[PDB]
Amino acid sequence: VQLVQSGGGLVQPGGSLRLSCEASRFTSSSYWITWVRQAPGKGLEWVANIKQDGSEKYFVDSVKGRFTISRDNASNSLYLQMSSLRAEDTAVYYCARGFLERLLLGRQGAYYYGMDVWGQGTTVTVSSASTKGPSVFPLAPSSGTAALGCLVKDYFPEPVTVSWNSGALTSGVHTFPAVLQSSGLYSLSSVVTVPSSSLGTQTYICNVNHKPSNTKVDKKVEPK
Amino acid sequence: DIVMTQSPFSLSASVGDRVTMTCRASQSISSSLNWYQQKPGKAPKLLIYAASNLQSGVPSRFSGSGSGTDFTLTISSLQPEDFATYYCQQSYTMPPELTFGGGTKVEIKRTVAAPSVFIFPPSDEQLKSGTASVVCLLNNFYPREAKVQWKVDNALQSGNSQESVTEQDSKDSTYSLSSTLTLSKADYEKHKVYACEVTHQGLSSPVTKSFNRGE
Amino acid sequence: PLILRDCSVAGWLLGNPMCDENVPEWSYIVEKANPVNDLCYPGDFNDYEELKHLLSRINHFEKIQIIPKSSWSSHEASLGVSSACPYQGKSSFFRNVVWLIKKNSTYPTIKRSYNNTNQEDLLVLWGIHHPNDAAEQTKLYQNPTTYISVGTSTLNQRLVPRIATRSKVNGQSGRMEFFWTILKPNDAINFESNGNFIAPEYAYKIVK
Ligand SMILES: *[C@@H]1O[C@H](CO)[C@@H](O[C@@H]2O[C@H](CO)[C@@H](O)[C@H](O)[C@H]2NC(C)=O)[C@H](O)[C@H]1NC(C)=O
Ligand SMILES: *[C@@H]1O[C@H](CO)[C@@H](O)[C@H](O)[C@H]1NC(C)=O
Repeated sequence: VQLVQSGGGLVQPGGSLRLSCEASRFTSSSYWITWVRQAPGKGLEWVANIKQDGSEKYFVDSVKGRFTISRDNASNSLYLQMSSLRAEDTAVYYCARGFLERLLLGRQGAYYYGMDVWGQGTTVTVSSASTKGPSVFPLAPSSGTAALGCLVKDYFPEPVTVSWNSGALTSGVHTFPAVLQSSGLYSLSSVVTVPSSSLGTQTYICNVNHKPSNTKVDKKVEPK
Repeated sequence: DIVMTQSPFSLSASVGDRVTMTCRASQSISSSLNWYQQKPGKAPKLLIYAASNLQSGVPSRFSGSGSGTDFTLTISSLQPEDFATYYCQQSYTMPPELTFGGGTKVEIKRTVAAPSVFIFPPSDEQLKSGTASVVCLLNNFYPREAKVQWKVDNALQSGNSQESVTEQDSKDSTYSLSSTLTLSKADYEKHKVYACEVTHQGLSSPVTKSFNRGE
Repeated sequence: PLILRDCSVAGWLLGNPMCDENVPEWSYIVEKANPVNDLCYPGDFNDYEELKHLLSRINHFEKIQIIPKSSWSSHEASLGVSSACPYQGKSSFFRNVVWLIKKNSTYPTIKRSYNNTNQEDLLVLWGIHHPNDAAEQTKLYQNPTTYISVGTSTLNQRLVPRIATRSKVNGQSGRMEFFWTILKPNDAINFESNGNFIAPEYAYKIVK
């Protein structure tokens, strides 16, 4: 059983945004889904608890009135309607499923709830800036072990994802944290170390992806 | 309102040592306290349920204990893959709300490792765009303290570079650093020698990697 | 006052294997803060607080035997143990109740009963098992859909087991919910179930 998030991206201050936590299997039911967000660098903070059918819902104080849950009864979709968004809402939003139960573990009973299945997380950026896709330049090796990489320059907002050889190459890969430039755009590097002998026998291609701008780029990196 | 507090803020420990961290609640939560692990760039993973119950797929070195307002998570033998931030979470107030703690960062203490320095000239594809990016790579070093110095034609550079350091690796507990020197195409074609000088504890003398613009 | 040696009131009543288990005629109950001899199998005790207030002022307590474990000719009454409930490195279970399993891949409906033939009130306990999935239900009780019907002259309830993917407590992800009624003299409790039934073996003759 897996969970997948959907609906994140860029939004203007005061705008709206829909978030969905789609389960990947049939439900035994009487579970809850919990939204947990995490601002850049900060820790985990609770956002909302929603019964999987939608009968009960509870929100944290910061989002009361602004956040709601809507349903599109034409489909089987439960939405987290974020509205009147502001800068304090820029974070990565995780959804997780937990089983609520009453247990006796002491002198008296209490409610127990453990979030045991989590999603991959979706990024929400609240800014007035415009969406820009990235340029992808190669970091070619110049004539032990050799290093090559890809430079993903000038994009907004976060994030981009870089893989190598469509996930077939993970050993020795280092995708660095993006840095914000004076232009208000992001740029990160992804490098990988490789034996010198492999430069002639193997071809290395990096796969960058920028979901906000619908940008997929495969850059072949050949030795100079 | 229940307030969760965690101690310490961060700790550094060698591989094999025992790590101990504590979690506190502003009021008794019985045993409804869970521990989560969040490795860098990933989602939290439930380790301990109801204060002291291991979950499937979790190493036995993770141990939980506590009751009321005092709770402890313990790692009997720290491993490199355990580098993460650990959060305690309270469910005593479910459904209306649950709250997390501030989290404890667990760092790994290992041997000094000297970096491998690489330098990359700007691509021709980028020079046709107007700018030039010179990237310097410091690969797999420990500890994090490292100084990168750009020298364009032996002249010190300042104000035109940006660094970025990866999180501690899950296998060798090292860091890696990327430094990007950004210039305009007009400024880039003026000079010839572009050098990256690296100083680190594991290096006897500073290491300098360089390239000629016409080489 | 009674001094429970590192056991909860529920763990002592149901007969926790690790709990030692005394002299009656006490004036108050005294339990540990976080007793280690909890409900060895994960779950809850229904109306647990009301039972504690009812046992604070007692005059006599004696563990009688309402149903012998040998009185189960149609079911399996000895294979019911779990790792979460250990005794000398071996899997055990509450001594005062019986976890019934299927015998020869069959599980007929139970309709046993018992009248209180004693001049004092009789406290009896029982429980229901909440399995992990449909496969575990057939492995233990065969019957997919099951129920439990407990009925006294002043009690009538129908319990249905639930199934969910739960976290592990004390090792197992299953749960058990325990109940209790008072059985006044010359009254009978009637049990009807076809699975997931934690039948009683011993009861308690109480007097306040
Ligand atoms: C989608 O349909 C459901 C009904 O299936 C709506 O839910 C409420 O559901 C209860 C079920 O106990 C009904 O008694 C109510 O009459 C329903 N309310 C309404 C207004 O229909 C649910 O509200 C619908 N979704 C939206 C967005 O209205
Ligand atoms: C218990 O109930 C009646 C009450 O008078 C008693 O006489 C009888 O022996 C018992 N009957 C059953 C069915 O247990």
